[PDB]
Amino acid sequence: SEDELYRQSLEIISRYLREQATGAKDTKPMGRSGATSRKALETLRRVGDGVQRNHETAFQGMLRKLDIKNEDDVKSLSRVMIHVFSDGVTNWGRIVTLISFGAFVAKHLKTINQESCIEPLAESITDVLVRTKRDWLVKQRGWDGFVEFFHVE
Ligand SMILES: CCc1sc2ncnc(O[C@H](Cc3ccccc3)C(=O)O)c2c1-c1ccc(O)c(Cl)c1C
Repeated sequence: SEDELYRQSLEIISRYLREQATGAKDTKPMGRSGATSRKALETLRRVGDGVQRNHETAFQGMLRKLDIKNEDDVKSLSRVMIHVFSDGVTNWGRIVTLISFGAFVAKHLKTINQESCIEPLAESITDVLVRTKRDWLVKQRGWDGFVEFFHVE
């Protein structure tokens, strides 16, 4: 390990996807750099819930096409996310879209009773994000950049 950006990202994304899936806002110390992580999760809830509601029909359309029923379908989803997300341009708009669609897929995994796929989905989203966009995330100040961009405080 010794990759704080990856650790901080996995924690924010895992927590968001897990609470969207179940409705429960999980309690833990938020590791290192907790204030920023906390503000990032709060922001992600606001903006991510907005994306899912505003683009519900697009998201439902994509989910139907992907035909997700198991961990096998989640691995094939990560390859889709690399082509769609990584080949396209880089900004917080697309990063929130990616994470938001993750949360939408996580809600579906719970309703089809395959909630053991949620934590792997989270890891796969984090890996796509941090592995393909590392130098952009570092230049924008990571999750401090996120919080600053939405002018929250
Ligand atoms: C695997 C699906 C992914 S991962 C990802 N990561 C970042 N952006 C995405 O889409 C946006 C465009 C967008 C903004 C808001 C709602 C839906 C679309 C973009 O490419 O800029 C996507 C998409 C995606 C692409 C095309 C689509 O029709 C749908 Cl429904 C989605 C969910």
